[PDB]
Amino acid sequence: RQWALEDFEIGRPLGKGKFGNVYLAREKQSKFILALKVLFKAQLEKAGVEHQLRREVEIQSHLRHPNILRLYGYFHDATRVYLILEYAPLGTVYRELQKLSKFDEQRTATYITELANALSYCHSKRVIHRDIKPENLLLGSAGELKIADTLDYLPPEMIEGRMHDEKVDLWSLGVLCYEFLVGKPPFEANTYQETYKRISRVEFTFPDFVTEGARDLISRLLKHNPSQRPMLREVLEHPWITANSS
Ligand SMILES: CC(=O)N[C@H]1CCN(c2c(Cl)cnc3[nH]c(-c4cn(C)nc4C)nc23)C1
Repeated sequence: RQWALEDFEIGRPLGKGKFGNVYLAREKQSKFILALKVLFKAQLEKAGVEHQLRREVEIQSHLRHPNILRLYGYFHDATRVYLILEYAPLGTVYRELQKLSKFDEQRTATYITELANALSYCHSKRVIHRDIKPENLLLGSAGELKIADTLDYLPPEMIEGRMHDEKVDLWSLGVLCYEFLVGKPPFEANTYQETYKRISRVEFTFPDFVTEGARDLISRLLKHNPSQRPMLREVLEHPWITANSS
């Protein structure tokens, strides 16, 4: 049921990332194309993120959803840890955003609709990974979204140190929707300290080209008090979503 690094042909690099790169790979026996994530135990141990990692790993392994990057397996050698992941051929949403500068309401709503589903599944399954950047959002063959696995995407309750629950996801959707439409996250600043202040105060403005249908949803998502954020079902049922989703 386990493996080795001898069973893979390593291709081009896909990203630098965190504690090691990710390579395009191919299982020799089956010719299965996949993404191989490499992480150094030593570099892992220096931040001690070994329990949290393997905890995160074991759970994702059993998760099955179109909008979540499949994890097939894992193993280690001596100096590093290998993750066998679903290969998303169309890259990250962040790059597409970089190329397209910004998204239309059609693509945005469709993305948000895809995400809201995934988080609902993630919530029901009682799994939590709270923070979602476009850097960790991947695209499938059909252009479908893929969730894989930093202050700008954190909710006020998290940076303040207060308690938090499933409502922090709603915040993320709000930040992403805005960024998708504008090309910049709402609370972007040239300073960590300034971003912090703006998240805690919820200081943001809409560019003129943003429709009041989108302003509404975003405004209702980016509430400081988590209790006043809508349920996920409400997002999917939102008129601006329905009108522009796919
Ligand atoms: C450290 C870490 O998590 N790196 C992750 C980022 C996305 N990533 C991918 C993962 Cl985990 C799986 N498949 C990918 N495909 C791509 C890609 C990027 N471009 C520009 N074109 C393609 C195709 N990236 C991935 C590796």
